[PDB]
Amino acid sequence: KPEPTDEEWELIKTVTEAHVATNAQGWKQKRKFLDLEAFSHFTKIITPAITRVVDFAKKLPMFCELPCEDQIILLKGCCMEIMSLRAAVRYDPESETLTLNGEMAVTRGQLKNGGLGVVSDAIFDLGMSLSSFNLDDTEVALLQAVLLMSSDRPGLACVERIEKYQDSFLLAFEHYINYRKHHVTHFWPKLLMKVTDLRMIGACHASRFLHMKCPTELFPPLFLEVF
Amino acid sequence: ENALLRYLLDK
Ligand SMILES: COc1nc(C(=O)NCC(=O)O)c(O)c2ccc(Oc3ccc4ccccc4c3)cc12
Repeated sequence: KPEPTDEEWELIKTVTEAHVATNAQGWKQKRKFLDLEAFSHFTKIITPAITRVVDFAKKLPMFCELPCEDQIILLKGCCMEIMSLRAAVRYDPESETLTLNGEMAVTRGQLKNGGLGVVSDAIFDLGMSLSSFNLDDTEVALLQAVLLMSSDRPGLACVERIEKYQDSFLLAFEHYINYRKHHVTHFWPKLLMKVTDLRMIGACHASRFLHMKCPTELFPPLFLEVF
Repeated sequence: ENALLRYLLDK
């Protein structure tokens, strides 16, 4: 099993520090347990979560080498996927809660009736299956980088750099998994299936948004600019 | 459009 090269350890170093620097708290000791009225309470806590994703991308030099319109398309595509993964890895099976913004435990029913519908089930079921994966800050960071460097986002111009960047991350993230030897069979194939799950979540946020569009003014401006 | 997002990206 090939383990990371020197250059790949450096990439891992960059993406892991970028993730840690933009990941709220570090949470189970801050949790503040919790219908446009539920939708309002959720819309008005989302703009910090979107901004942390923007700060994570800006700490990746490969992302900064892209033109600003490709940068915009890339955040718009992966914002909910990254925010969903960050909430899913903070699933507490004892309270059956996800942690939003590092300090807000939410339930399956609270988050569903807050506006996400069946996407709430998808994120919660993802958090359940991610418990036995035992992902660290590095594996989560690399997952976020793979989702961010999706060359199939509509409108992109540098399709072929973006797909090269992703192939870099994908290889360093597979070698890290080889180096790390999880006690789960066919781990790398199963992780790629989780990338598919998060991409499904990203496109289902989009369908739920069109369903929610309530006066657009009641939606916060960055929430509108992502969708 | 995308003015707010573009501000956050252009530092
Ligand atoms: C992905 O779900 C979330 N994750 C976080 C968060 O912090 N992630 C953890 C971390 O990044 O550490 C949030 O703050 C969220 C805040 C509000 C929210 O409501 C929504 C969002 C999108 C919608 C699209 C269509 C219709 C209704 C909608 C309601 C979801 C959040």
